[PDB]
Amino acid sequence: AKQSLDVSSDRRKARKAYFTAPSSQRRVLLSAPLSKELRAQYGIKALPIRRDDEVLVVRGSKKGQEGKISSVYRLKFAVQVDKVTKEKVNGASVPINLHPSKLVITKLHLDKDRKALIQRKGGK
Amino acid sequence: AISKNLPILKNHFRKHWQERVKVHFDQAGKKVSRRNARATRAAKIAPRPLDLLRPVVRAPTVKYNRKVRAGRGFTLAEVKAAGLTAAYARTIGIAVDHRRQNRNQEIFDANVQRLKEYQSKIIVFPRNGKAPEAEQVLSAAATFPIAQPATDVEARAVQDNGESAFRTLRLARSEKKFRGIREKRAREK
Amino acid sequence: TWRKWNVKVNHNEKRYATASAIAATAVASLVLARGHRVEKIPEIPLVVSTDLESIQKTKEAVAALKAVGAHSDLLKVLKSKKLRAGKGKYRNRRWTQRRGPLV
Amino acid sequence: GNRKRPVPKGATYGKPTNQGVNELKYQRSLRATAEERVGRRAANLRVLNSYWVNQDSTYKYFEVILVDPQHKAIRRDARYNWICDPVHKHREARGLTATGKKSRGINKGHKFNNTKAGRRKTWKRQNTLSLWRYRK
RNA sequence: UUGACCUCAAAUCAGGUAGGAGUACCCGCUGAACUUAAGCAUAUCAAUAAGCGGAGGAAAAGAAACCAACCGGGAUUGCCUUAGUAACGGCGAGUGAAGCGGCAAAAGCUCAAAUUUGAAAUCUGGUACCUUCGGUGCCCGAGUUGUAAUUUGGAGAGGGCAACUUUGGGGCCGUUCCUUGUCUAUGUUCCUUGGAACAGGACGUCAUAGAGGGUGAGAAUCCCGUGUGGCGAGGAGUGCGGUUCUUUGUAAAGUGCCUUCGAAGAGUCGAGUUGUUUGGGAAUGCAGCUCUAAGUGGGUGGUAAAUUCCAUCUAAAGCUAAAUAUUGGCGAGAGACCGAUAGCGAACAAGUACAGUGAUGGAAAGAUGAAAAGAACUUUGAAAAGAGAGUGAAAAAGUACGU
RNA sequence: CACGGACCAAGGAGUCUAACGUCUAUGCGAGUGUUUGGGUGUAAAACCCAUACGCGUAAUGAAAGUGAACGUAGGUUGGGG
RNA sequence: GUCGAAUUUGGGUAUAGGGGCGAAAGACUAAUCGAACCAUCUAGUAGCUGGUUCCUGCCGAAGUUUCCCUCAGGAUAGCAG
RNA sequence: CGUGGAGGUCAGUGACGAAGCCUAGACCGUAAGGUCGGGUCGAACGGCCUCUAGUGCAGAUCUUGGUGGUAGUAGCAAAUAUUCAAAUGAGAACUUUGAAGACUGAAGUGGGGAAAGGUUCCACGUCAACAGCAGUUGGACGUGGGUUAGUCGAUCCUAAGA
RNA sequence: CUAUCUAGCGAAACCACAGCCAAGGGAACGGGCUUGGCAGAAUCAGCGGGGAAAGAAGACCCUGUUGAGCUUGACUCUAGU
RNA sequence: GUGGCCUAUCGAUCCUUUAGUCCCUCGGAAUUUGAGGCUAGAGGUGCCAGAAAAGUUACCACAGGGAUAACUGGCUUGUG
Ligand SMILES: [Cl-]
Ligand SMILES: [Cl-]
Ligand SMILES: [Cl-]
Ligand SMILES: [Cl-]
Ligand SMILES: [Cl-]
Ligand SMILES: [Cl-]
Ligand SMILES: [Cl-]
Ligand SMILES: [Cl-]
Ligand SMILES: [Mg+2]
Ligand SMILES: [Mg+2]
Ligand SMILES: [Mg+2]
Ligand SMILES: [Mg+2]
Ligand SMILES: [Mg+2]
Ligand SMILES: [Mg+2]
Ligand SMILES: [Mg+2]
Ligand SMILES: [Mg+2]
Ligand SMILES: [Mg+2]
Ligand SMILES: [Mg+2]
Ligand SMILES: [Mg+2]
Ligand SMILES: [Mg+2]
Ligand SMILES: [Mg+2]
Ligand SMILES: [Mg+2]
Ligand SMILES: [Mg+2]
Ligand SMILES: [Mg+2]
Ligand SMILES: [Mg+2]
Ligand SMILES: [Mg+2]
Ligand SMILES: [Mg+2]
Ligand SMILES: [Mg+2]
Ligand SMILES: [Mg+2]
Ligand SMILES: [Mg+2]
Ligand SMILES: [Mg+2]
Ligand SMILES: [Mg+2]
Ligand SMILES: [Mg+2]
Ligand SMILES: [Mg+2]
Ligand SMILES: [Mg+2]
Ligand SMILES: [Mg+2]
Ligand SMILES: [Mg+2]
Ligand SMILES: [Mg+2]
Ligand SMILES: [Mg+2]
Ligand SMILES: [Mg+2]
Ligand SMILES: [Mg+2]
Ligand SMILES: [Mg+2]
Ligand SMILES: [Mg+2]
Ligand SMILES: [Mg+2]
Ligand SMILES: [Mg+2]
Ligand SMILES: [Mg+2]
Ligand SMILES: [Mg+2]
Ligand SMILES: [Mg+2]
Ligand SMILES: [Mg+2]
Ligand SMILES: [Mg+2]
Ligand SMILES: [Mg+2]
Ligand SMILES: [Mg+2]
Ligand SMILES: [Mg+2]
Ligand SMILES: [Mg+2]
Ligand SMILES: [Mg+2]
Ligand SMILES: [Mg+2]
Ligand SMILES: [Mg+2]
Ligand SMILES: [Mg+2]
Ligand SMILES: [Mg+2]
Ligand SMILES: [Mg+2]
Ligand SMILES: [Mg+2]
Ligand SMILES: [Mg+2]
Ligand SMILES: [Mg+2]
Ligand SMILES: [Mg+2]
Ligand SMILES: [Mg+2]
Ligand SMILES: [Mg+2]
Ligand SMILES: [Mg+2]
Ligand SMILES: [Mg+2]
Ligand SMILES: [Mg+2]
Ligand SMILES: [Mg+2]
Ligand SMILES: [Mg+2]
Ligand SMILES: [Mg+2]
Ligand SMILES: [Mg+2]
Ligand SMILES: [Mg+2]
Repeated sequence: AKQSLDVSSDRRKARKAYFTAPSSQRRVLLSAPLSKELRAQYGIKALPIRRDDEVLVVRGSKKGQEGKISSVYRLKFAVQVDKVTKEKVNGASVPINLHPSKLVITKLHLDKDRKALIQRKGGK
Repeated sequence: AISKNLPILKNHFRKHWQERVKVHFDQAGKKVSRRNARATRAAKIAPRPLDLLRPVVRAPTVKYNRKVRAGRGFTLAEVKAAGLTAAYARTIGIAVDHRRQNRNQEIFDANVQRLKEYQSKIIVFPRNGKAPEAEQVLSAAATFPIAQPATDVEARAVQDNGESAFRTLRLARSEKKFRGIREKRAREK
Repeated sequence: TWRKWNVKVNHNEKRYATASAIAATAVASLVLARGHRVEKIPEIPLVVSTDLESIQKTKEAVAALKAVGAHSDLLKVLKSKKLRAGKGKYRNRRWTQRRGPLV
Repeated sequence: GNRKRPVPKGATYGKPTNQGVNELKYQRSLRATAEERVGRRAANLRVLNSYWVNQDSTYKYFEVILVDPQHKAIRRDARYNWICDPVHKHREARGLTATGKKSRGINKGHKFNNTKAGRRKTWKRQNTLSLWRYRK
């Protein structure tokens, strides 16, 4: 239960804050959980999604398909996987928007800042 | 407009009264605010007791003169009899009122005793600043309460001199009523 | 806004209602009729050890409650959660559930 | 003199009790009018007090005392830098001077029950309905 | 002639300051009528709306020319009460306070009037330098038609005698407060339905976390958060918890006794009259005009006057936190409130479109689907489109779209 | 041969408040009223509390004022039980 | 009808609501004039006209008395629950 | 009896279809109403004990919105007037060209301006709506182009006046 | 030139429900009620007897303890003088 | 015998005034004026249960009224 006077349980306020969240805040909202292999290796539970991450789909009709993230569409609260698309009747192909909470990260894109984030969260 | 057997009513609502309606929705909120304000004031004033010592005085008017209550402050004479100056008394936690005067020995003696007991029950920290840490008592009124003075013993012997209390009251009224006319007749003779 | 919202109740009559409520907790038929699952509880009122006041963890508190016969009442609360049936859902009253034991 | 009511040709358009034009009196004294006009003339200053000097059949004469709140001899003086507070801007306009408080009826005792704490403030308190959560 | 003084001017002179906006609440001025009285003029509506001037985060009020008649109380403000009472009123309709008592909050004060007269001891500005919300030196100026020290009625001052008691001004480190960042649990394991499991069933885990929101349908355990704690970053205020640098100072303050004194506010109080206002009634306050004081005096003591007493304060000069107010502004938390003809006029490119010369007036209008996957291609027609095909869980969802 | 009504959908009119009369229910009872305020709290809830104040327990006079038992708190007639 | 004049007319300018302007009709003052238009006081008052939203059950009226600037309204007694 | 919302309870119903809507189909109640089947539909909702109100419509020349009969009806008749052929086009009484017949008749239906409007000017493309028939045309729709000053005006002066 | 007929285009007033009479009674002049006469789809151009036809909460008259313009030694006041 | 042989011959509140009682109050305490109360009359409301009140509208307004007049119709038939 809520114990702080600075936080609110109002449904109207929470939904408004979600749909008007700026770009920087939407990055935290678009977090994905790591795989059991990576969870044991790094010791952390979940991370914000990044463009060069390999993912596995664990929900929906695309379950079981892997790939690498091609775009993080923050405006639409979705990500796109390079090899997960849909063919139209005219022959063209369009990417399918997926929510990161329905994905599992299998390989991470590592740079100086990503490593610092893992260490900041208690990882190794 | 006037019908049936009903009392005459006087409800003063012929002005724009709805523009001046005050509902105390914040009764609970103000109680929290006052309690918060008292708590933060106690922490600000060190171990000081959050209130000043007050004297005991007789309430005016014949209706309320049977009781004693708390007055604004001790008189200059009461402070002097306690053995200190008015200026130092103010800085030590004692309220001083310069416009009240002493005419009753019972009230004067009681307030002198209150000042003496107060001085023996407080500790005054030196100006050097070592400041030993003592527990804060939040009230001086509770520490030094006001009690109604004793009046008579529980039981006593009956002493009747044969006079009548009703007769005494009647004669007292008669003397006051005719005092002016009796003096004029005596003076004219 | 100056409609009357709160109601005065005599202090003594208020304590009369409280005392009647306490005495009603000792009647098994009344407790069962109120929807509580106390069918196989040995004795009403149920009195437990004083060391219950020193339990720090939810896990051991639940185990203690189940060990004295309150397991069925706990399961009633969990399985009774429902969505509210009107406009109160978007007025911060979205879910309803039954009442469990009072400790 | 008096304050003639500024209505066209003396017509008031109302009930007879409000039909008077000539024998009406201004509620503020002529001394108050003197301070206010001086205050507008020198708006960079603060009015402190004023006093009577002379009078003829047509005019009354007054001298008004003014203090400059910007001058360093005032701002650095402990006995007078209270006037530099923004709460004291245009004291004469709000009747906060000595003559203003007299016309406002700001005095102690039973003779000033209507105006002791402010006439309009007192009227609001006496004409307010007070309702509590648990109705008395 | 020359040099001052007084008064009055000038300068794109050196440095400053005022205006306008907002106005919920606050301090004043000015000021109605509809209405009620079953008509109506006094009255009532109302010392209200409209109009005008002036402030702040509160304003205003405030340390008694008070209340009282008691064994007296003791600045102001607010709440409970006094009380629909005393009183006012074509004594009709109606109107209507205050002292005491309980409580919230508590805080006190300073000028004028005295010869520093063995020393204007005071201050703006300029300039140079410096530890720059200021300091020091020097030089003009202000000022004796009175700038400092000293004293505000509770007192207090000038002399004489005898005594002890107590310090001031800065650094730095922490604390208090506010503005912020970061870290800190537990399943997406099997079966069925479905386009989608967040549904049902079985078996587990965490819980000081089963508030709330999101994610393809009701998700504590998928994501953000929630609960409990830890670790940082930047400022304000000297409130104070420790340390450290300066002796301020033949400085300052308090207390006993003797003696001599003890300055206290004027066209003001008060009085007559006129108008207005008040519960204030031979007149409550305010204002105009006329008259105009006193110093053992003066004001008040709710019925006018003469005479004699008593009680109580000290006007005509000034400052001051908290308890109180707040349909405005900024930041938050909520509801037995409304659910698109409701709720603000406005859930939308709403004070918008549009109307009026102008002041002003002022709408209508929310919902495809989880995802455009928004219908390739064939065929008829000049075309719009039609008929097939196709997408979708559903075209009995086709941008004239939920039902 | 009086007035409103061409048709349909949605909206559309004895409410709340201050002070009171009668009646009824409830608590306590010569008393009664915790909620101005204080304490406390799982925090606009619940729980606890001092002093006052309101009404009642005395009336009657314009007022100064005075103030309710000769008696099984009376006698007589009718009265349920 | 009148048509060289007390003529007709453009533009500039002045007069503003109990006010203006009028060779005078109570005419004209932005389709508004025996007192313009706009907003507010204002949800102004009405003894007068209209309307006033579900069912069943039981009881069931009055247009009469007295007073009122009372005669289309009230008070009062009666009838009713 | 029925409606919006609130406390409690039925460990109530539901994507294997909740609510709503349609149904000369069935059942219960004197009635207010309640219940069931079928169709349509897609996400919430009900019974009982109590609490609460912005709680029930046929009317108010009621409010807002929508829709009829009238009715393919009244009517689309002032300003003398049109006709033939070709071109263009899916389509021509109305567009373009040619020919013919007419009118305004210089106080004009001609040629320029002051106010006022504001791109209506010009070209190309182009016809859903608008031009009370029509339309290939247009002051319509879409996309672009266009207003050149020492001498013309403003600017300067003063008028009633402000 | 309309009306009239055709192609195209296409409103409004008004509307309780409607539309054959005689007498009767009736709110004292019925389309409906009572008794009789009667009575056969769908229609076009005309027509002004009726629908007490439509257009407006009668401007006349009275009532209201509703107004306004104007007048006067009505009651009560007022600018100016 | 508590006015006229009997049945009519008359008047609230507020205010003023008179008589009576010389009584009660002016609220810090007294004396004397003055004022205010208690009881009983008078000054009057004839619209007589008791507002203080001139006209006009043919420039007109509003709420209503067939409770109510100016046409027909209906009843009546004095009059014709
Ligand atoms: Cl549910
Ligand atoms: Cl008087
Ligand atoms: Cl808004
Ligand atoms: Cl307009
Ligand atoms: Cl008496
Ligand atoms: Cl104007
Ligand atoms: Cl039924
Ligand atoms: Cl024919
Ligand atoms: Mg009680
Ligand atoms: Mg529903
Ligand atoms: Mg300069
Ligand atoms: Mg004010
Ligand atoms: Mg009236
Ligand atoms: Mg009336
Ligand atoms: Mg009138
Ligand atoms: Mg105003
Ligand atoms: Mg400000
Ligand atoms: Mg404050
Ligand atoms: Mg202030
Ligand atoms: Mg003083
Ligand atoms: Mg006081
Ligand atoms: Mg008043
Ligand atoms: Mg005035
Ligand atoms: Mg009087
Ligand atoms: Mg008097
Ligand atoms: Mg002040
Ligand atoms: Mg709306
Ligand atoms: Mg969708
Ligand atoms: Mg479907
Ligand atoms: Mg009618
Ligand atoms: Mg009609
Ligand atoms: Mg409805
Ligand atoms: Mg309704
Ligand atoms: Mg009611
Ligand atoms: Mg002319
Ligand atoms: Mg005329
Ligand atoms: Mg109304
Ligand atoms: Mg109205
Ligand atoms: Mg019957
Ligand atoms: Mg009627
Ligand atoms: Mg269904
Ligand atoms: Mg049907
Ligand atoms: Mg859906
Ligand atoms: Mg309603
Ligand atoms: Mg309807
Ligand atoms: Mg009806
Ligand atoms: Mg209608
Ligand atoms: Mg025609
Ligand atoms: Mg035709
Ligand atoms: Mg025609
Ligand atoms: Mg023609
Ligand atoms: Mg011709
Ligand atoms: Mg010709
Ligand atoms: Mg063109
Ligand atoms: Mg056309
Ligand atoms: Mg066409
Ligand atoms: Mg265009
Ligand atoms: Mg017939
Ligand atoms: Mg007949
Ligand atoms: Mg008919
Ligand atoms: Mg018939
Ligand atoms: Mg028949
Ligand atoms: Mg005809
Ligand atoms: Mg006809
Ligand atoms: Mg009418
Ligand atoms: Mg009319
Ligand atoms: Mg009448
Ligand atoms: Mg009139
Ligand atoms: Mg005789
Ligand atoms: Mg007196
Ligand atoms: Mg009469
Ligand atoms: Mg009269
Ligand atoms: Mg009649
Ligand atoms: Mg005859």
